[PDB]
Amino acid sequence: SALGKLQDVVNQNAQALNTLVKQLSSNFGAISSVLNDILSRLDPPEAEV
Amino acid sequence: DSFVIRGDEVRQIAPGQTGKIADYNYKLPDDFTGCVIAWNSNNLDS
Repeated sequence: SALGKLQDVVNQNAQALNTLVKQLSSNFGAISSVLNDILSRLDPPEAEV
Repeated sequence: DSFVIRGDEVRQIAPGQTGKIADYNYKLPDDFTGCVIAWNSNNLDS
């Protein structure tokens, strides 16, 4: 732990990328988080919404 | 676009609809459309 200054930078970069990837499963109020399923079972009007 | 149709089937003359007419007789694009008009014709058709 004599190189904390460098390790923090690596960790923060990794944390930012990990959170960004995780965000893809968020619903954001949608019916479902997966585009393929909303489209596969919904009419174009509501599917588009 | 002029045509005669069954009374109950009028509900299918719209965007975002499914059914017999929507699929095999008359489909509307998902876009603006001027106006939909209709009137009864018992005095002249039946």
